[PDB]
Amino acid sequence: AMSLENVAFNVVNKGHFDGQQGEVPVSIINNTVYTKVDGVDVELFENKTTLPVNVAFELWAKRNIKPVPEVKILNNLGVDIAANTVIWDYKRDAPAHISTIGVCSMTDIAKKPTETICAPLTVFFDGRVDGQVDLFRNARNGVLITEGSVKGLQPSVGPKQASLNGVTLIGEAVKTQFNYYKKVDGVVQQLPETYFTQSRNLQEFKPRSQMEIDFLELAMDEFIERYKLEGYAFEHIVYGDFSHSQLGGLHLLIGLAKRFKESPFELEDFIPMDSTVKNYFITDAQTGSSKCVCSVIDLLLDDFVEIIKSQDLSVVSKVVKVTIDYTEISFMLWCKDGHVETFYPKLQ
Amino acid sequence: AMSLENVAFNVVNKGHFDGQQGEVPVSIINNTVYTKVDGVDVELFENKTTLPVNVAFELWAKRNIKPVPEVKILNNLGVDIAANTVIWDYKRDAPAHISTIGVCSMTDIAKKPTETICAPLTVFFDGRVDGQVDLFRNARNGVLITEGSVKGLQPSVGPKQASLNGVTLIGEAVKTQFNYYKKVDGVVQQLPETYFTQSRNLQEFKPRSQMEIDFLELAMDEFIERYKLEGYAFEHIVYGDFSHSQLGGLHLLIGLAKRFKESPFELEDFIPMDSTVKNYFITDAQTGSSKCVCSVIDLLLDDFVEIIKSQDLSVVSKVVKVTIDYTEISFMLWCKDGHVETFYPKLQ
Amino acid sequence: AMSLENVAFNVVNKGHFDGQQGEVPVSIINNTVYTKVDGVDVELFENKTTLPVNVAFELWAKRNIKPVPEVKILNNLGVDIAANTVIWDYKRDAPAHISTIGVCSMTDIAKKPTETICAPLTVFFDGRVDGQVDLFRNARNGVLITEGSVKGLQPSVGPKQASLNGVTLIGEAVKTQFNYYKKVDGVVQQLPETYFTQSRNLQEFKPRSQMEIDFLELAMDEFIERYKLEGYAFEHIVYGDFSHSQLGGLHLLIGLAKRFKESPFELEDFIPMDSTVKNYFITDAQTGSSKCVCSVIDLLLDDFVEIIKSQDLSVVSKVVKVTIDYTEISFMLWCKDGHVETFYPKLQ
Amino acid sequence: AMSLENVAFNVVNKGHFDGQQGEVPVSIINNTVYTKVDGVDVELFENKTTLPVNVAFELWAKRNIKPVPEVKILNNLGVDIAANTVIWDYKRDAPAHISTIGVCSMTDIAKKPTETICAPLTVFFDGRVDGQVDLFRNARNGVLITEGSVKGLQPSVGPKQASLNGVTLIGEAVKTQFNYYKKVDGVVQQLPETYFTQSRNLQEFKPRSQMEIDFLELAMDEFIERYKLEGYAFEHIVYGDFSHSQLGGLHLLIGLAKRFKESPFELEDFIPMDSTVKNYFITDAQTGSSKCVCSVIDLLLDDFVEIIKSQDLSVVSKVVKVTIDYTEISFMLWCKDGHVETFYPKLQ
Amino acid sequence: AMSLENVAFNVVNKGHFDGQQGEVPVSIINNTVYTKVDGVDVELFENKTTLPVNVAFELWAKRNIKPVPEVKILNNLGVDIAANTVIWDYKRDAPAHISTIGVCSMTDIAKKPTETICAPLTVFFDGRVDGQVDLFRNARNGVLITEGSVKGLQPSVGPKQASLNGVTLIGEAVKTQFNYYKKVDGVVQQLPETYFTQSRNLQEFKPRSQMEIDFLELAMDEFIERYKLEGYAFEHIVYGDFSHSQLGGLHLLIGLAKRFKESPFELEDFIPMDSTVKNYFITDAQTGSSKCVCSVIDLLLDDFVEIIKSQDLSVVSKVVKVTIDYTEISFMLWCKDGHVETFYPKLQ
Ligand SMILES: NC(=O)NCc1ccco1
Ligand SMILES: NC(=O)NCc1ccco1
Ligand SMILES: NC(=O)NCc1ccco1
Ligand SMILES: NC(=O)NCc1ccco1
Ligand SMILES: NC(=O)NCc1ccco1
Repeated sequence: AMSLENVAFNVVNKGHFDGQQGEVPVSIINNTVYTKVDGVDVELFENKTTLPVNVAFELWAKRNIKPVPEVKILNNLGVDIAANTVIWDYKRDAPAHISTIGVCSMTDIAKKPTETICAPLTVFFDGRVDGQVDLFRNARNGVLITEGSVKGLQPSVGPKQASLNGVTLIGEAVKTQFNYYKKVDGVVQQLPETYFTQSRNLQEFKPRSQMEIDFLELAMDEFIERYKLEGYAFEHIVYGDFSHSQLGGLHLLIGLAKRFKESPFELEDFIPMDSTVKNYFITDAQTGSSKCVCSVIDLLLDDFVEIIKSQDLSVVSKVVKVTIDYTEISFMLWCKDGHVETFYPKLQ
Repeated sequence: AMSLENVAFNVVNKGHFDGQQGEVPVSIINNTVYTKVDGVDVELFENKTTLPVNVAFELWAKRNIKPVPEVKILNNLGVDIAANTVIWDYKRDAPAHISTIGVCSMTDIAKKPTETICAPLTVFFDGRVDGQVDLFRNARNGVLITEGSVKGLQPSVGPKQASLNGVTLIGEAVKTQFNYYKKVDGVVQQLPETYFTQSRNLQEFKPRSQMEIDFLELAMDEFIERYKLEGYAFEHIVYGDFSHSQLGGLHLLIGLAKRFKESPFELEDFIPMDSTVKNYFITDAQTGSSKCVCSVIDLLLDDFVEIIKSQDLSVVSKVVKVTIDYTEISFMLWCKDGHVETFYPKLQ
Repeated sequence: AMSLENVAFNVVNKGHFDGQQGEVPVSIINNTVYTKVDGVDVELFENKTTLPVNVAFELWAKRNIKPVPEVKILNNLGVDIAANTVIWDYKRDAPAHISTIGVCSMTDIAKKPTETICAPLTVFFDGRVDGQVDLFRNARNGVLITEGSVKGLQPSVGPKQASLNGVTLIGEAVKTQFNYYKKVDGVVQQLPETYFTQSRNLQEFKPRSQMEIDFLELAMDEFIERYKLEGYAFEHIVYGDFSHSQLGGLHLLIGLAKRFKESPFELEDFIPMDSTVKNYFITDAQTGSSKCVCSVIDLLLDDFVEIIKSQDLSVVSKVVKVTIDYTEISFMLWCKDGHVETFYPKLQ
Repeated sequence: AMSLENVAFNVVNKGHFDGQQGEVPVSIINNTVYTKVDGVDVELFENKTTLPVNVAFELWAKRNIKPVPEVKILNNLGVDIAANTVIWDYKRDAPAHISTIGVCSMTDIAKKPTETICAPLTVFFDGRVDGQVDLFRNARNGVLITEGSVKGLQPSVGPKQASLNGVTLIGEAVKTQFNYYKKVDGVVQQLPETYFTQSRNLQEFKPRSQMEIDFLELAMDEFIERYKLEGYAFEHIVYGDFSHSQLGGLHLLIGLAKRFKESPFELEDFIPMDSTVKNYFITDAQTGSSKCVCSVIDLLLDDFVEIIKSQDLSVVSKVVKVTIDYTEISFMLWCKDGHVETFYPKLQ
Repeated sequence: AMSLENVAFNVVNKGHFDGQQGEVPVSIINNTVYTKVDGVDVELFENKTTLPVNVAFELWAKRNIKPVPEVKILNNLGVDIAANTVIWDYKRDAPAHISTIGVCSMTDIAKKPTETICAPLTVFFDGRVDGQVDLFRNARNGVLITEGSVKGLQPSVGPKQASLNGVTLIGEAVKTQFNYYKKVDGVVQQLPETYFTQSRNLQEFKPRSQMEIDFLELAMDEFIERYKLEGYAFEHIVYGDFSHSQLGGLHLLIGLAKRFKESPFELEDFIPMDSTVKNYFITDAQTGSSKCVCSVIDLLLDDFVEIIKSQDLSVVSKVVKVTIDYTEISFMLWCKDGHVETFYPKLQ
């Protein structure tokens, strides 16, 4: 007995949609949902989506409140739709997927993922929900996450972190590391060997290794000395060059975090969404050095160091494909006289 | 079990809210309510009110579909709120009253009119609904309509016409003439002697008397000759003078209807609402004669002749108070040498 | 003492802005202005402009309520702004000009047209307002309209019709024929010889000559016989050809009006504005003959016969420039063997 | 002479409405008020209310800029409307009350609180404004605040803090502690003996006692040791349990503030308004422990300690009613073997 | 080949408009521009302007990404429009100017600044763009900025800081100090001798002199002692008096920054725009001292000290005009017995 008033009742009483019965009076004004709390209207939801306000309200209330894969992972895996849940994209304030399966009558393409409409779409299955491993086995296309072993299915250990209600974290009270499985045209596809982005912030960047502790504490020339990084252009790539009008390098989040403690800078996120590689229009406030498209990736410094050190430095310029977050990230390697000039996530 | 989806279900299946169970999928976009009909959205309601779109949708769906008093009558009687119904104002595309009683949880001030909040307000009671005559008897303030006699209560025979779903008509299959009763502070009132406006349209004006048939068929000087209207300025007041830049007179709907058959004109209804007297910015398309505020009243021509004939034509200018539709309508009488110069609903 | 509440007071009490003092309570919701009339909101204005709702409300309330030149005439004369008035464009539900002079503080570029900002702009002056003939004499650029003679200034007799509150009419109670004067860079211009469009409607088309009476009453081959129009393609140009999938000709409003009495058709006005030549996507409902861009001009049939009769019918195709409404209208003349094939307002 | 342009003039020149004369040109676009400052529009107000944009602009400009009671206090006291002022709810970006008394013609139910419409409503009176103590004496329903003694009226000393322009503070340059008085149906009602919430923030939480200094500085088991809090479940209730998927306890703001220094967490305020007890959907970022409805109250730790220590621990579960902010806050006490299991503001 | 889809392509691929060819599918919803990134909409721009959403999107994408003069400087110089660029006002989230020159067809008054429409307007020229010095020489009105010498043109050294993408900074990798030139009616106007505001923030205020280091570190009476500021009311003017209900003085940003470290306060920026002198409704959170209009100027403390020390203290009250940011800032000097009582940017 689905209704706007019942969704609002659940938001008010349960903090989210929890299948409870009841209704609260709602008023909809423009793109905002309100509820009368003792005579005055209290805002429950502000629609930031391209969907109708009441439709987005229900989808947001029916969002998965369990730790789920980050949208970038789901996207790199080709996920089109989720099975009997809504993955909320907190970075875009919108549902990660256009349609639903057994969630909301306005966005539903099917009630069960076994319906023919779902066969050509890569449905996301959560092995933590009863019957979803079997639904994945019978689904023509899908992505499955589990907490343990699935008999006969070869696992792909995913990232340590998951998104819980918009918070990217490595779980201690909850499991955030999942086993990943994919199916393309009824066939279980072998997921590639891959690195994972660390999903850290600039404001609260914490080192996750001794090399990262040394990078943040030590001076530039003495960190490079310790880790044998001479001839690998870390001064340009990771530390960044703020001497000319165009900002040089600065493509690893760890290098932005180090700069951040000394002096502030503006990162204009002109395509605000979750992605393995992010693009920013960066303006350094101390020097005035700036760059319209500064591609930034949050790799564990040891992982980036391993990627660059295992590259041949004999060619002037080549494309270096690295599998990060299950996707092939093309990088652009530029060399001269046996030393790296620059190495950056390739702008397409 | 009130819900947006259930109201929409009733609109879709029953043409209005009919207490039926069921839900249809709704999407709200801006000020418009839509329903999915086999994949595509179909518009159900366009909010023209100052209330939230979903709230106005429910009030409109819960409108009285029986012949009810015209909003102008209810307004002249001081009606603030209706009992367990919504009087839809089709001229304003909005509810006639701000609040409701046992209709919609967002607009309800009470569920039953017997609650203390309703005592100071003039509640509208419909004797055609079971128990409303008694509720009126125990209500401090109220206006009652009945089809027949109420024991002990002296009636006021209201207008012949009522509004059925926005159509003002004199019923043949339905009763449209009601008995009116009013109570102020527990005291049953003696409703004054009143004339009634005929609520006719310009496009479909029909004469309701022999004098009105003669006015529409006969020429100006020969109608006035027949009805001894010499010296009462009907040439100015009713027929209208289109010879000067400012349109002279034309204050009776019958005179606008007669002009309408010969040549067209524009009536700009700058305050669109139901009222005993209406104001228009009239532009005559044939001559170009115009007037910013031309007050127009639809009185039965015999009634308007009785009012003008029962006046003292000896003062230059005076205010002539006439009870029309239960309200006191001030008119402005202008005379010279014992003859009327002009007589029009007072602009104030 | 300009205010939203005062403008609304004038709209409510005077039918338009009339410099009266007073205020009424206003509420603005989306693009609509409302006023409280005894507890409920009554719509006063719906903004159809690209200006802010309160700004457009004031400009509309301050519109010229006297018969004024049609927007197409003002436009063909290069009028940029009006002096101390607002010419309301009733076809676009918007002000005819972007800025004002001494009208509204939000749109005003100057209070008086004598200010330097107005010198490069063609200010519209109305000789019917005290002091505007003199203001025109001292204005560098301007267009003047008068009812009678201006000493020393040679006049151009404008069209018979003017727009009074959105109604295009030939005045009987008011003067609608003006004398036109134009000045470019201080030099009084000699306005060219021009024809005028008749500004008629399809629903209420009235013949303004004996040739037009004969065209509407007589049959095709017998009207052409009477007026010696053999070889001038009137069967195609004026009457229209509805035998093929593409509608042939039908470029003169008189021919659309004649078709209209027999069978209906849809005219999609895809660029809704006032112009000498209008373009419509016409679909004939009887035959299904249609045309995406059917240019239509309302010329007096005698004027259109004079234009076609005074052409050289010896070249296959040429551009025929005709001055209509003071503007140069290009027509496309197509001939074969000394007879007209087609003649239509040039699509460019 | 109230107007949109005059309100805007006062906002621009006086920082708020100050009864000054003058007008500034305003443009209204969507839900935003703008003023032309040297040719370009500058935003003055963004409507976050369910009221029309110009109406909310005036109410916000006419907000009380003196230290006033917090909305939660006014709400717990049953305040419906304020007398000749607007209490701005800075937490909801909206007026605390639906209607006004002698403030704005669009929201006014009366000009003076002595009018009959105000008798059934609890009007808020400010003894700091001349004549408001007397108005309270003659008001059937009301809440009064004073800075000192009112002859014959028994006072209720309120909270130390008040809201000054959105800032909750304990005044030093201004008085923030008021005397409270209430009237229900013409009878002065004895306000209850009550505790008060401390109205602190998480970001800037400061201890207001030695017990609170000890709680924030000392370790868990050594604070409990010092204050004899063994067997009272402070480890669960105040400190919080982040070991399981559902976050245990954490119902006192002081415990959230202590957690905040060590590790961050997200508090989703799904009903954003001022209330004695607040509900949050909390997600701990370090552990991933979370709770959909975590009720949180900011009591002085000594006050909470006194509340819990004065409870009988013989029953498995009972409702414990505590008067906080003049309202009866129901708590749920759970015990086992003579020790407290949990104690939390009861979810209704 | 300008288009919405091409602007969006440039925003997506180049971080801003860069003249590149290509199109990305766009959807416009309300006041927001979106792009489909793998099936879901990603927000590219939120219109905060009074211009149409697609128009403001193009202007923002076409904003000057080089260090440009701060809007307050341009405004004090009388700049109306920029030549072949858009100066984005990041404080108002809108273009600094109403119209453009060769930027966007919807806002363009001309394609080149040499067109007659531009002659009466003060066009902004950037000597760093080829041909703009010459365009300034031929422009009737204009403001020019250069990086070096212009033959024959007497320079005015401007402020050290410029705005680069919204960031006010003193350039190290880029030049931010420009030479300024002005022309009024074809005549090069001598720019006045002036002080400059330091354009600092409260959150990140850094001293730019030894006097400013001493002010922030030293106590009140010992700073005044060192700098001989006795009898100059710095205790009131710069430090601020928080003892009475109305906040005393506090008109220099350095004094707000010093207060900020000790205790927080709210600055309501009721006219949010760039100006030499800013007005705030300040509420001190510790004391509750407040002021509706507290004018604040960010002058280098040495510059303010020099301004006040060079004033005659013989008159009770006088207007002190100081040229700051090329504009005459009127200050109000109040004296008694040879000592300063108060000195503040004069409220007009
Ligand atoms: N990342 C990873 O461990 N891939 C191995 C795999 C096995 C089956 C699917 O992927
Ligand atoms: N309020 C008032 O004056 N009412 C008049 C009345 C009371 C009873 C009958 O009429
Ligand atoms: N700008 C221009 O070329 N104007 C033509 C003109 C000037 C005077 C009379 O005509
Ligand atoms: N909180 C408190 O002090 N109550 C006592 C009281 C006296 C009159 C009304 O309340
Ligand atoms: N500020 C300044 O240096 N003014 C001198 C000047 C010379 C020409 C124009 O201004």
